[PDB]
This record gives sequence, C-alpha cells and structure tokens, in this order.
Amino acid sequence: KLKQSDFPKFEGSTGGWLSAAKNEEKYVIIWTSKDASLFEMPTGGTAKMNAGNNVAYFARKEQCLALGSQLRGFKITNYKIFRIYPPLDITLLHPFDGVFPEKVNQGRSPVGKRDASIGGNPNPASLKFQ
Amino acid sequence: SHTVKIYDTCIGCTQCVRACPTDVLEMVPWDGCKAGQIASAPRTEDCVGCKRCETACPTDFLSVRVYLGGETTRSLGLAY
Amino acid sequence: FLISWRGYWQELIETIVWAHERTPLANLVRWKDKPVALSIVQARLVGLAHFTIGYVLTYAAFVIASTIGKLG
Amino acid sequence: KAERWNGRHAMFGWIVLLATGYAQAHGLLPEGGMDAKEWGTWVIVSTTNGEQVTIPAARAAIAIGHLHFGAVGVFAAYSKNSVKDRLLLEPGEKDEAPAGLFPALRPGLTKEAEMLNGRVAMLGLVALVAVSAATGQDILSVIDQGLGGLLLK
Amino acid sequence: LDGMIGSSAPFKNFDPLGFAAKADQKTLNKYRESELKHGRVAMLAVLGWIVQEFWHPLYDGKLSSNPLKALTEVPLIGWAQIFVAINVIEYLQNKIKELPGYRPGDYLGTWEWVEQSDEGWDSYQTKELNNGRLAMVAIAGLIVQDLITGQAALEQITAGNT
Amino acid sequence: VYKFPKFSKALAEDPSTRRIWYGIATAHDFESHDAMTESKLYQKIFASHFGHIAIIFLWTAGNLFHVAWQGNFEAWILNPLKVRPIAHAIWDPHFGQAAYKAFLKTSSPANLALSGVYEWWYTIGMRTNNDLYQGSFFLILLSSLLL
Amino acid sequence: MIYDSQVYIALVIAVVASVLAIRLGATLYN
Amino acid sequence: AIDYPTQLSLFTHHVWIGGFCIVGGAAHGAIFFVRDYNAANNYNNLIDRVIRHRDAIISHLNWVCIFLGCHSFGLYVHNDTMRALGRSQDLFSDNAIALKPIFAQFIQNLHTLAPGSTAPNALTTVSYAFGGDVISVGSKIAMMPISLGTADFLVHHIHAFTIHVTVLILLKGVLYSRNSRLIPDKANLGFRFPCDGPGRGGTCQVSAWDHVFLGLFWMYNSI
Amino acid sequence: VSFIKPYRQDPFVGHLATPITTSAFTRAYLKVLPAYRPGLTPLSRGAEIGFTHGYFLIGPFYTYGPLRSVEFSLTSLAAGLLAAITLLLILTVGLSIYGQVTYDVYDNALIVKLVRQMVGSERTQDLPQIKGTSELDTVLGWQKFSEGFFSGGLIGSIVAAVGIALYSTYL
Amino acid sequence: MSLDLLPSFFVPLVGLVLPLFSIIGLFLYIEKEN
Amino acid sequence: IWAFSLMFLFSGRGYWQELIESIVWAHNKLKVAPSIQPRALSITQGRAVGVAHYLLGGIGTTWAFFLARIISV
Ligand code: CLA
Ligand code: CLA
Ligand code: CLA
Ligand code: CLA
Ligand code: CLA
Ligand SMILES: CCCCCCCC(=O)OCC(=C\C=C\C(C)=C\C=C\C=C(C)\C=C\C=C(/C)C=C=C1C(C)(C)C[C@H](OC(C)=O)C[C@@]1(C)O)/C=C/[C@@]12O[C@]1(C)C[C@@H](O)CC2(C)C
Ligand SMILES: CC(/C=C/C=C(C)/C=C/[C@@]12O[C@]1(C)C[C@@H](O)CC2(C)C)=C\C=C\C=C(C)\C=C\C=C(C)\C=C\[C@@]12O[C@]1(C)C[C@@H](O)CC2(C)C
Ligand SMILES: CC(/C=C/C=C(C)/C=C/[C@@]12O[C@]1(C)C[C@@H](O)CC2(C)C)=C\C=C\C=C(C)\C=C\C=C(C)\C=C\[C@@]12O[C@]1(C)C[C@@H](O)CC2(C)C
Ligand SMILES: CC1=C(C/C=C(\C)CCC[C@H](C)CCC[C@H](C)CCCC(C)C)C(=O)c2ccccc2C1=O
Repeated sequence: KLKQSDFPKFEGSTGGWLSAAKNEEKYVIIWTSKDASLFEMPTGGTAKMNAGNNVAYFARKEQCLALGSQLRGFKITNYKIFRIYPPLDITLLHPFDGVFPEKVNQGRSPVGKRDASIGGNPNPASLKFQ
Repeated sequence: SHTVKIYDTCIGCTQCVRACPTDVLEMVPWDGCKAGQIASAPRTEDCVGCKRCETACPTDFLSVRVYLGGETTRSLGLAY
Repeated sequence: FLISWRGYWQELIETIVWAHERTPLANLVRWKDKPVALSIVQARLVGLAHFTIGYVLTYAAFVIASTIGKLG
Repeated sequence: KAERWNGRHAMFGWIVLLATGYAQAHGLLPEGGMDAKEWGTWVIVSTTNGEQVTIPAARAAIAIGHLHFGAVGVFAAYSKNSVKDRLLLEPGEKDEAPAGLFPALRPGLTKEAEMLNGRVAMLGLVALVAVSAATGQDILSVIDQGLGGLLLK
Repeated sequence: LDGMIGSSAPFKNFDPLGFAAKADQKTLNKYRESELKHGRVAMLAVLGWIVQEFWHPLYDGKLSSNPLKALTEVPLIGWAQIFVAINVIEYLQNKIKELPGYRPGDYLGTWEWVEQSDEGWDSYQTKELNNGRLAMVAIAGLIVQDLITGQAALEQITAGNT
Repeated sequence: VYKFPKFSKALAEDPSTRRIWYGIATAHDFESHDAMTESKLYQKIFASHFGHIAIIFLWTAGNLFHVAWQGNFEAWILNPLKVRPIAHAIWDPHFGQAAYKAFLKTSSPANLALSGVYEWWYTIGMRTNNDLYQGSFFLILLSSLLL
Repeated sequence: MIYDSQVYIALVIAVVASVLAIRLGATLYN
Repeated sequence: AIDYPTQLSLFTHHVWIGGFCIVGGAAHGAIFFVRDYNAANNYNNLIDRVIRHRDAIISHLNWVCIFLGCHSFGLYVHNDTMRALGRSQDLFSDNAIALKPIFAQFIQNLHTLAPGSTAPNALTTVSYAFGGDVISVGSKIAMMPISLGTADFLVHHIHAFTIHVTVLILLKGVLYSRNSRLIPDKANLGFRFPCDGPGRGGTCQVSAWDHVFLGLFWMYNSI
Repeated sequence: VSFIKPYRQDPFVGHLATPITTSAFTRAYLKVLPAYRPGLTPLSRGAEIGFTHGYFLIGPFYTYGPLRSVEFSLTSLAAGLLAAITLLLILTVGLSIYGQVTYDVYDNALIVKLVRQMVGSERTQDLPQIKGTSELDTVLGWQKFSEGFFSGGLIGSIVAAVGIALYSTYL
Repeated sequence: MSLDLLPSFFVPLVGLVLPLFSIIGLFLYIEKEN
Repeated sequence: IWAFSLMFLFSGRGYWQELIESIVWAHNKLKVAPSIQPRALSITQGRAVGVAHYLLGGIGTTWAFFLARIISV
C-alpha cells in the first residue's frame, strides 16, 4: 500500500511536497507513538499514526514543526526533525542538542545578543556607506 | 535571511522560543536576569519573519527584534 | 491592489504552482524564478500607481472632451 | 562574421536592385495602389481632397519579395544546428581573423574571394547612396546612369 | 463460462453452445473484448436511435427523423470525421492493450486500483455487460423492424404496427 | 536569477520573482547599492542629471519636429482664432474607415495640440515650418552635447 | 513643408545622439 | 406587475438579501472548519477527502474564473474598442458576430409549448416571459416575452463569472481555513486574525475571515 | 474498491493517483503524443508539434481576423497565414530564449551518473543537480526542438492554408 | 519614397520590432547567472 | 459613505495609532486624556468597518438611483 511500513496511514494529499523537495531540500520528522492515534496532517487531512516508529516527509521545516507541536498534544515528545539535501545529506535540526530550545541546556552560547537595550542602537546617519 | 537580535532587557520568560514556528530561537544560560537564561538566535537561516517571537515578548520595548533582510526560499516560506 | 492584501494571493499562487507542476505537456516548461505574490510595500505602490494613472487619465479625458464638445 | 554576412547580403542586394530595375523597365511591377477597402486604413498614405492616396501596389509586391528573403534569413537564424554557416558566434568560437586592408588574392570560391566581393559590394552600395543623395536622382536612375542605359531600356 | 464477470441469475455461465469450454484464455479475452465493444456500441446506438427519432436539433432540422434514412443524408464529410475519430479512439485502445496488467474490456486501467475486486465492482461490471447485451438485442430489433416495416421505433409504436 | 540587480547582492540571491520587481524599484536608490561610496554617488547623480537634461531636450526637439512636419503651424499663423493646431499625425492599423474619416485633418488623421506650443512659439517669433526644424536640429545638437 | 533631405539629416543626427546615449548608458554601468 | 417601483424594489432587495446570506453561509462554514472540525471524527469521509485535494479544486476554479472573466469582460472590451475604432461590423452584436443563447431559447420554446403538450391540463404558460401574448393592465405592461439575444449572452456569462469568483474566494477561505503551505498551523490562529506577520513575503489576510471580507466585496460586485 | 490512492505509494507527494492522472487511457494517450512518444529525436518532436500547432493556429486568424470574408478571399487567407507564421516566430523566439536561459548540457542521462559516481565537487547546477534526463533537457536538444517547431509550424500553416482554400473552392 | 510613407515604415517598426528585441534582451539579461 | 470606506480599506493601523499618539499628547497637555486609553481600531475591525461602509455606500447609491428612476418614470 505504502512505500515504507513506518509511514503514517495517510491516503495522500495534493498538498505535499513538490519538485522543490527533490532538488533543493526536504524535511523528515520521525517519532514513536504508543497508540495508532488519528492526527491531522500539516498539509492535507487526517492520517493515522503507527503504534511504533512513524516517519513523515515534508517540504518545509515549519510544516514538520507544526506536526511536532501537534504531537505534543498526544503526549509525544521524542519527535525529531531532519533536513535532507538533494542527496541523502541528513542533518538533525529541531532537537539540536537533544534538549528542546525552550529548556536551557549547558553548552549553548548566545547568538545575536546585544549588551544594551533598543535605545542604544546607533543612529542610521552614522551607518552610511559601509 | 532575516536578522534577529536579542537585547539584555531579556527576562528569560521563554515565550519567544516557544512561539517560533521554525525553531530559530533557543534559551541559553545567562547571568543578567533572575531566570538565569537569555534567548538566542543561532538558526536565523530558518527565520521566516512572521514576528511571532516579538508578539510574545513581555518586556517594554521588546528584547527580541526581527530585522527583515534578504529573502530566501526558506525565509519566503515557499513549499515549492 | 489596495483593498485585497497579500497572503490571499500567495496561497492562490501556490495553487497555480501546483497546477502547473502537476499537468502534462506543461511540465516540460518550468520557471527559473519562483512565482510569489507581490510584497506588501510593492502592492501598495502598484495600487497607488493604478489609482493615480486612472485618476489622471480619466480627468484629462473628461476636461479635454468636455471643453471641446461644449465650446465648439 | 558580421562583415561577411553583410557582404553576402550586399551582393545579393545588388542582384536584387538589378532585378528591380529590369522589372520596372520591362512592364512588370504592378500598377496602381493598394485597395483600402480590402486591406484596411493602414494602407492609406494621405487624403488630399476627397481621394485616398494608398501605398503603391508595386511597393507592396517588392515588400512581399523582401519578406520572402527575410523569412528565409530568419529560418536560417533559428536553424543554427543545421546550417553550414551560422549567423552568430557560439560561446567559445572566436571571430575569424580580420582580413586586413587587402584580403589575400585567392581566386575562386574561397573565403578571401567572398570577403573581397562583399566588401566591394558594400562599398558600391555606399557610393550609390552617396551619389543619389548628392546629385538628387532616384537610386534606379543612378544605377541606370552607371550602366550607360542598359538597365532602364 | 469461467470465473469471469458477467454471470447473472437467469442463466449462470451462459454457454449453451460451448464456445468457451474449449477456448484458451487468449480467445476468451478476445470474446470478452468483442462482447463489451458490441454492448457499448449498441447502447450508444439505441440511445441515438430513440433521441434522433424525437429530437434532431443539428443540421438545421432536416435529416429525417427515421434512422437508416438520415444515414444517407449526413454530408458524408461529417461521416468521415466520425470514422476518423472512432479510428483514433481504437488506435488508442490498441495502445492501451499492451500496457502491463491489461484486462480485456478495461480501457480505464482499473486494474491499477482494483486489486482483490469486491462484489460491488463485479456486480457493476455485470450490470454494464447485461445492459450492453440488452442493447445489442434492442438495436438488432430496431434495425430489422425499420428495414421490414419502414417506420421508426416511436413511429411504429405510436401507430400500432405491432 | 542572478546578475540583474548588479547593485544589490541581497536581491540577486532571491530565488523568487520578487528580485525582478525590486530590481526595478531600487535602481535609482544609489545610496543603498552594494559597494557604495559618496564620491561615486555624486558622480553617478551628476551623469544621470546630464542624461535627464538630454532627455528633456530630445523631447522638446521631437515636439518641434512633429509640429514642423505633420502640424499646420503655417496655416495657423494666418488664422489663429479659427484654425485648430495639430500636434502630430496618426498611423494606427486598427482604425476603421469611420475613425480615419473622423480623425482626418487636412492630409492625414492627426491629433489636435493641447500643449499650447503653437501660441508659445508664435509669440517668441516663429513663422515658418523651417524655423521649427532649425529648433529641433539645435535641440538634438544640445542633447548630444549633454550626453 | 519640409523636404526629404531635411528629415533625413535630422534622422541621421538623431542616430548620432542615440550612439551618444548608449555610451552614456553603458558608462553608467550595467 | 404594473407597479414598476414595487417590482424593481422587491427583486433588488431579495437578491441583495440572498447574496448576503450566501456569504454568511460561506463564513460560517469557514468558522465550523476552524473551530468545530474534528480531524479524528472525519477520517477519510467527504470533508477529509475535500481538504486532501483542495489544491486541485482551487486551481481549477481559478482557471475557470480566469477563462470566464477573460471571455465575458474581454468581449465587452472588444465591443467597446471596435465601436471606438469605427468598426461596427467587428462587434459581438446581433448585426455582427452573433452569440445567440440557443440553449436558453430552446428552453423558452419548450415552456411556451408546454400547455397542451407536456402540461396538457394547463391553459397557459407558467410565465409570459417564456413567450406568448403581451399582458397589459390599464395600458401598462404586466408581463411580456423576454427576448434573449447576444446582449443577454454576454451579461449572463458576466453573472456566471462573478458568481464563480465569489465562490472561489469563499471556497478558498473555507478549505484553507485550517492550514496551508504558508501557515501549516492556521487553525491555531483562529477564524478571525489579521495575519501571521510580514514574513514569508507578507502574510496579510490569510484568515478565513479575510476571505469573507473579500467575498463580500465580490458579492457586492456580482449582485 | 477505491479509485484514488497515493501516487506511487508515497503519501507525502503533492499528487494523487486518480482515474485521470494514472489511467491506462491517460498513459497511452500521453505516450502517443509527440512530446512523450518513444523513438523520436527532439527535432522530430519539435517538427510534429509545430506542424499541428501551425495547422490549428491558422484557423482563428483566418476566420476571425481583421480581413475576414464570408466568401473565400485570397487576401483573407494570406492575412491569416502571415499572422499564424508571425505568431509561430514569436513562439520560436520564446522557445529559443527559454532554452538559452534554462539548460547548460549537451548530452544528458550521463552527466548525472558521472557526478553520482565520479563526484561533483564543482560549482554545481551543471555537473550536479540537472533536472530531467530527457534529450529535450539539453542546450542542443532544446535548440533542435525549437528549430523543428519553427520549420514544422511554417509547413503546417502552409498545408492548412492549402486545405482551407481547397475546401472553400471545391466544396 | 515620399515623406508620407515614413509613418507606415516606422510605426510598425518601432511599436512591434523594438518591443520584441527589447524583451529578448531584457529577459536574457535578467535571467543570467554568475 | 462609499468614499469614506476607502479610508479604512486603503490605510493601516500604525498611522492612525501614531496620530492618536499626538492627539493624546494634546489631551494630556490639557489634562483631559481619558482613563480608557484611546487605541486605533484593530486590523480586523478596520477591515470590517471598511467593508461595511463600502457595502452601505454602494447599496445605498444603487437604492436611491433605482428608486428615484423607477418612481419618476
Ligand atoms: C453509435 C452511436 C451513434 C451514431 C452512429 C449516431 C449517428 C448520428 N446521429 Mg446520433 N446520438 C447518439 C449516438 C449515435 N448517433 C446518442 C447516444 C445520442 C444521445 C445524446 C445521439 C443524439 C443525436 C442527436 C440529438 C442528433 C444525432 C444525429 C445523428 C446523425 C448525424 C450525426 C450527428 O450530428 O451526431 C450527433 C451526435 C450527438 C450530438 C451525440 C453523440 C455522442 C456520442 C455518441 C458519445 C461520445 C462518443 C465518443 C466520441 C466516443 C466514445 C468514447 C469511449 C466510449 C471510447 C447520425 C446519423 C443528428 C441528426 O441528424 O438526427 C437525425 C442529431 O440532431 N444524434
Ligand atoms: C476593474 C477592476 C478589477 C478587475 C479588472 C479585476 C480582475 C480580476 N479579479 Mg478582482 N478585485 C477588484 C477589482 C478588479 N478585479 C477589487 C476592487 C477587489 C477588492 C475586493 C478585487 C478582489 C479580487 C479577489 C479577492 C479575487 C479577484 C480575482 C480577479 C480575477 C478573476 C479572473 C479573471 O477574470 O481574470 C481575467 C482578467 C480580466 C477579466 C481582466 C481584463 C483582461 C482583459 C479583458 C483580457 C486580456 C487583455 C490582454 C491580456 C491585454 C494585453 C495587452 C497588454 C499587455 C498591453 C481578475 C484578474 C480573483 C482571482 O485571483 O482570479 C481568479 C480573486 O480571487 N479580485
Ligand atoms: C477574451 C476576450 C476576447 C476575445 C475572445 C476576442 C476575440 C477577437 N478579437 Mg479581440 N480584443 C479584446 C478581447 C477579446 N477579443 C480586448 C480586451 C481588446 C482590447 C485590447 C481587443 C482588441 C482587438 C482588436 C484591436 C482586434 C481584435 C480582433 C479579434 C478577433 C480576432 C482575434 C484573433 O486573431 O484571434 C486569434 C486567436 C487565436 C490565436 C486562438 C485563441 C483561441 C483558441 C481557439 C483557444 C482554444 C482552446 C481549446 C479549445 C483548448 C482545448 C484544446 C483541446 C485539444 C484539449 C476575435 C473575434 C480583431 C478583429 O478585427 O476581429 C473582428 C482585431 O483587429 N481584438
Ligand atoms: C522624445 C521625442 C519624441 C517622441 C515622443 C516622438 C513620438 C513619435 N514619433 Mg518621432 N521623432 C523625434 C522625436 C520624438 N518622436 C525626432 C527628434 C525625430 C527626428 C529624427 C522624429 C522623427 C520621426 C519620424 C520620421 C516618425 C516619427 C513618428 C513618431 C510616432 C510613432 C513612434 C515612432 O515611429 O517613432 C520613430 C522615431 C524616430 C525614428 C526618431 C527617434 C525619436 C527620438 C530621436 C528618440 C527619443 C528617445 C526618447 C528620448 C527616450 C527613448 C526611450 C527608449 C530607451 C525606450 C510618435 C508619435 C512616426 C510618425 O509620425 O507616425 C505617425 C514617424 O514616421 N518620429
Ligand atoms: C505600435 C503597436 C502596434 C502596431 C503597429 C500593431 C499593428 C497591427 N495589429 Mg496590433 N496590437 C498591439 C500593438 C500594435 N499592433 C497591442 C499592444 C495589442 C494588444 C492590446 C494588439 C492587438 C491586436 C489584435 C487583437 C489584432 C491586431 C492586429 C494588428 C494589425 C492590424 C490589422 C490589419 O489590417 O492587418 C492585417 C494583418 C495582416 C494582413 C498580417 C499581419 C501579420 C504580421 C503582423 C506581419 C508581420 C510581418 C513580419 C515582418 C514577418 C516576419 C518574418 C516571418 C515570416 C518569419 C497590424 C499588423 C490585427 C491583426 O491583423 O491580427 C494579426 C488583430 O486581430 N493587434
Ligand atoms: C524583391 C524582388 C523584386 C522583383 C520585383 C517584382 C517581384 C515581386 O514582386 O516579388 C514578390 C513576389 C514573389 C517573391 C517571391 C520570392 C522572393 C521567393 C523567394 C524564395 C526564397 C527561397 C525559397 C530561398 C531559399 C533559400 C535557402 C534554402 C537558403 C539556403 C541555404 C543554402 C542554400 C546555402 C543551403 C544551406 O544548407 C544547410 C547546410 O542547411 C542552408 C542555407 C539556409 O544556408 C510576388 C509578388 C506579386 O505576387 C504578388 C505579391 C502580387 C501579384 O499581384 C504581383 C506579383 C506577382 C508581383
Ligand atoms: C553594411 C553596409 C551595406 C549593407 C547592405 C546590405 C546588407 C544590402 C541590402 C540589400 O539587399 C537588401 C537587403 C535588399 C535590396 O533590395 C536592397 C539592398 C540594400 C541592396 C554598408 C556599410 C558601410 C560601412 C562603412 C562605410 C563604414 C565605415 C567606417 C569607418 C570609416 C570607420 C572608421 C573608424 O573605425 C576607424 C577606421 C577607427 C575608429 O577608432 C574610428 C572610426 C572613425 C569609427
Ligand atoms: C560584388 C557585387 C555583386 C555580387 C553579386 C553576386 C556575388 C551574386 C551572386 C548570385 O548568387 C546570387 C546572389 C543570386 C543568383 O541568382 C545570381 C548570382 C549571380 C549567381 C557588386 C559590387 C558592386 C560594386 C560597386 C558598384 C563598386 C563601386 C565602387 C565605386 C563607385 C568606387 C569608387 C572609388 O574607386 C574610385 C572611383 C576612386 C577611389 O579612390 C575611391 C572610391 C570611392 C573607392
Ligand atoms: C480612521 C481610521 C482609524 C481610527 C478610527 C477610529 C479611532 C474610530 C473612531 C470612532 C468614534 C470614536 C466613534 C464613532 C463616531 C461616529 C460619529 C458614530 C457613527 C455614526 C452613526 C450614525 C453610526 C483606525 O483605527 C483604522 C484602523 C485600521 C485601518 C484603518 C483605520 C482608519 O482609517
């Protein structure tokens, strides 16, 4: 019926990925579920989970993350999202250090932090021709 | 890709991180507030510019600021 | 261009993109630039340009034709 | 490449000018003007007082012949993979080397011969236009004078 | 006369003359193709016969409502186009016949979706076959009656030439 | 999808049609262009000013030439209160016979001139279709100077 | 009425102004 | 029938009420999809299967809307530009290229022949609009055969085009009320929200309410 | 039974296996078309497409043009033929520029294998990537396709004009 | 060639040929790569 | 009213909020700023006001036109 046994029991929708997620990048979300719960696809309609390993492919990181946020309502937490380039170039994305970004984990450095409030930003006229 | 900056007015309430739809922001250790945490933007290449992050900011004039910049298929939200 | 804003035109463009990508005899032709809806500022500019050009053209036509046809 | 193509066209057009002079002299080249009722108002040239002067039918026929030749050229242009000599240079191809002041004196059906004859024909067209503009006669009148009278006879 | 679709209650596996008891699978596929084509053509022919009899809007009226008479009144250049269209359709059907998993009368390729056919699918195929058979008998009767009597269906019925 | 917004690398990397749209609308915002200095800014503005004045002079020369060639300036001189000035002739293949007849003025369909150039040029002392031609020639020369 | 020579030389001078325009256009860079 | 103000007012009022109520029905369908729609309870049913191929529906409805608008309105514009160019024989008129509504005239003929043939117990047609005699009360016309020509063809196709575009806006609102390729979690933002932000190139009016707003505009146009 | 299933057993594609996308009739009909017919060089595909397209393109121009005639007119036929030929020229120009800006390949179905085997550590998009393996997806292939479209369009327009004249005269 | 033939020579030339070549050049330029 | 609608349909909330800022400054300068802080209409409410005014104006214009025309003749 389906290419892989771990795919959710989805009947296919004309809202899945397109030619872009065959030559630029595609995103895969994996998770393990205790029950074959019925959930709503980020793209189309209702799909059925597998009582075990579940693997879904999407065209955007936002679609995978919306599916994962929906999974949290099913008490599912072990979901992990990967980015796949045109060949099998798998990169773990969402649980980047194994801890969700909302929980503080040691080993993270601040990126994009300014040691002042908004009012300390430089005047644009002094940022001309650089 | 858009630019996201975090300012030391951060109170570490995590509402920005749990509102990001593309996993751009994360909470990192800090010593400038009671919570001991500050938001970070290490994955701005996935930033879409929806500005949900600063809609959930409780600080007075924001501690996370999104500056829209060059566009990308990821930042434009293109599924095609 | 002024009343209808973006977001409503991005999803429609996505539907058109799917239709083009999933139809035979036209799959042979594909765009190089991904078709997207006009940006918010661009949409405001285009609506303003249409408004102004239509305004100027209709009033020029009216004033000229009315003067010519009324005063011989 | 451009010089060679323009020389070929100039030689062919010297032939065409001779043919046009012959046709005008020998009772060919249809008479009158185009039918505005048949071909719309775009063929009307002027309305002096109640009569519509239209484009001459001879001009229309000559334009149709030139359209035939130009269409042949356009086909050859969009037929690059099947023609012996292309119109434009391929990426990588390098322009043949300029012939110089005097191309090599190689008689026959040689590149130098065609090159020299194309240059001569283009110079002849330049001289013909210059003579017509300076003196003030028709192009065919200048060709007739330059052939003694054997063309418009 | 097999586990083939088309066996109905009045006469199950109706092969009184034993045409299928000796034929192989290829000949039986040919027989099913012929039966289905005849049935479809006959359904179209019966519907056209009746509708033409009581409605012929095309050709600015004219084209006498009696069939087998309008057959010799069509401009004969519209006959050629109908012939060519039928020919192109059957060329496409021939091309279909070499597709893998082809079934005798299946030009929609339902074998792609229908694996482990149900009873509803078999019943609908039998419905199509039975309607085609009834239409074959009906069109044969129509043509024969119009030949011997000269009146069309609703004309002969209306007068009472029964 | 590259090399069109030569002045902006951020736009040239846009994979969408937005790059083409924004390439048009940011072409004259020289201060926002990539690898930009003040000297280049003023020099480019100076050259653009020269091209603009050339465009203005070419436009005026075209008006003069079309009044001299297809107008009725000389006829309008002798009867300025009854003769309607003509801007330029019309050649449109889509015209019917009725449109040709209605727009017909003297020898060819033409547009009445609503710019008031006839009165302006008459006031400053122009009486011949050869005076207008001289002005067009001189203005094209000035445009060449500015370019 | 202007002559053919008058219009022709004005067209030729206009061509020269065109070559000067592309030179300015190309000098203002791609 | 002879009180023309009453007839005109009644028709216009009832058509306006109908258009408003139809837009409201579309709005509340979208509201149901956002709020009261349960994905689990609707596994592989009609609602699920419609959402699963919403792209195809919306794309083909888009093509139909473009086709109908191009044709109807551009035939109007072609008539306008042919008249402006003095080419009266190139119009889409009765004395020119003619588009006779033959299907509607056939129906009109069928109704005026119904009494005695298909409605044998009828003495007169249901309405004189389909054909018959001119009915006048006090020298004022009550009803009369409404002839259909090329002018009615164009305006009827204009009606079809406007109705199709209104249906397009409202159906796009209903089907894309829960999710899309832009916003995969649009249902979490509710039925009524202004946007998701300036990102993704701009996500104005992606709601389903903003579709009942545009559909209200187009219903006004159509009515 | 169900007549709609996920396309090629992939429930995540933006496509469906309906009785129209993947029906045997659709398969055969699209496989007999010049764009997908097996055994055709790109020049042959272009020639057939151009012939058919010019043949049906001369129709609307001749019938409804600015120089129509309820009777047969040589001027109307010439006008329609010229309009059809110029439209084919415009379409050929579009094809040429599209092929110029789209592909950089001269022999496909190999370069993909070469870069999947012998590595493609270059600027990519020419060695790697490469969408489609058809011969129409090359610079040479599309050029011959456009040439065939243009020549076949001219020939088909002329043939259709001749047929129209014969039908209007002898019928 | 009279002066009144210049409109019929130039208006089609400009208003049709110049768009075609300009579109060709602009499309080629804006679709270039690096 | 139909033309009035276009103010809400064409404009945006930020401009009106920033104008209300200066109006509130004047009120505070005169000690008459209301306790209920004045805010510009929300984006959705701005759209709703625009569409309601547009519909009212257009339908009323057609209403008056139809009624006057068909009552006069
Ligand atoms: C075997 C089938 C068949 C044949 C040979 C004919 C033959 C004829 N019909 Mg006819 N007709 C048919 C079926 C058929 N009909 C059916 C089923 C209907 C009901 C819709 C009609 C309704 C009909 C009318 C209303 C009229 C005719 C008329 C005519 C005559 C002129 C041709 C014409 O205009 O056709 C017109 C045919 C149609 C409008 C409908 C044809 C629809 C076809 C049969 C279905 C699709 C065919 C498709 C291309 C192939 C199938 C695909 C797939 C199964 C492989 C001609 C004698 C005209 C006449 O002069 O009457 C005396 C006329 O006015 N027919
Ligand atoms: C007069 C103003 C006007 C016009 C022309 C349109 C036109 C259209 N709107 Mg609309 N719209 C308007 C005002 C208008 N709108 C307003 C004020 C609003 C605010 C509420 C909207 C809100 C709106 C929405 C929400 C939607 C539309 C849609 C549509 C399209 C329907 C499909 C169609 O007919 O395309 C065909 C195009 C036309 C009929 C326009 C004229 C084209 C001419 C007649 C033919 C072609 C001319 C030719 C190409 C010219 C070439 C020469 C040129 C290059 C020089 C169409 C483009 C729908 C859509 O996206 O399309 C499906 C849709 O969903 N509109
Ligand atoms: C959609 C609207 C529309 C339509 C239908 C027409 C129709 C027409 N115009 Mg027109 N026009 C329009 C809008 C429209 N106009 C507008 C908006 C303007 C102003 C800008 C004009 C300005 C205008 C002028 C100035 C002139 C016309 C002319 C014409 C006529 C000839 C056009 C021509 O050469 O056809 C070319 C047609 C084609 C190349 C074919 C296109 C259509 C094909 C048949 C579609 C086929 C689809 C097919 C069924 C798909 C299924 C295939 C199957 C195998 C699966 C024709 C009657 C001319 C005239 O005088 O005629 C009287 C003329 O001079 N028009
Ligand atoms: C900016 C000034 C200007 C403008 C707007 C026009 C406008 C027009 N001219 Mg024109 N013309 C002008 C200057 C101008 N002219 C000058 C200076 C000359 C002397 C050489 C002519 C000689 C001329 C002739 C001989 C004819 C026209 C014709 C026409 C009409 C059709 C267009 C055409 O065929 O152009 C053709 C124009 C030329 C061959 C001359 C070049 C025009 C100038 C020099 C270029 C100006 C460029 C401008 C500043 C910006 C260019 C933008 C570009 C990059 C896209 C149109 C009304 C035709 C007409 O009357 O039809 C009824 C016609 O037959 N013109
Ligand atoms: C300055 C701009 C301009 C100009 C000069 C023209 C000129 C013309 N248009 Mg046109 N048009 C334009 C802009 C323009 N258009 C725009 C912007 C639109 C969209 C709004 C239209 C929409 C339009 C329509 C809808 C129609 C025209 C038509 C016509 C023709 C007039 C009808 C006639 O009597 O010719 C009769 C025409 C002929 C006898 C044949 C002409 C065929 C082409 C044009 C000849 C080109 C020759 C060319 C050099 C060949 C190259 C070589 C090739 C063989 C390889 C004429 C050629 C009509 C027409 O003829 O359609 C084709 C027509 O139906 N136009
Ligand atoms: C302009 C003439 C002036 C005369 C005055 C009056 C005449 C007139 O009015 O003419 C116009 C006219 C007809 C003109 C017809 C013409 C020019 C036909 C030309 C056809 C050219 C062809 C086939 C070229 C083929 C070239 C090829 C294949 C070129 C090539 C090669 C080769 C050969 C090297 C091989 C290479 O091989 C490889 C490697 O590919 C490929 C390639 C491309 O390189 C009729 C006019 C009128 O009928 C009308 C309109 C109205 C009537 O009432 C009155 C008349 C009769 C007068
Ligand atoms: C191309 C050409 C003629 C082409 C003729 C063709 C195609 C023929 C066309 C015809 O057949 C058709 C189509 C149809 C027929 O019915 C009509 C004709 C007409 C017969 C003449 C060019 C003629 C070109 C000429 C004369 C060029 C002269 C250039 C000079 C002097 C340059 C000098 C400099 O380059 C230096 C030396 C140093 C630089 O630094 C400075 C400068 C000053 C720029
Ligand atoms: C070459 C040429 C024509 C060549 C024609 C060819 C090849 C035709 C080939 C054909 O295949 C076609 C195409 C078609 C076939 O059906 C016919 C044939 C025949 C088979 C004309 C040159 C024509 C050349 C001409 C007219 C030259 C004129 C030169 C002049 C006036 C020179 C003046 C000066 O020399 C002085 C006087 C003093 C100097 O100091 C200053 C200057 C100015 C340089
Ligand atoms: C003017 C304007 C405002 C400001 C408008 C405000 C603050 C409304 C003020 C309403 C007053 C305070 C009450 C209404 C007073 C009227 C006189 C009462 C209505 C008339 C009756 C007859 C119904 C917005 O907030 C806005 C938001 C989004 C898009 C466009 C706009 C916009 O155009």
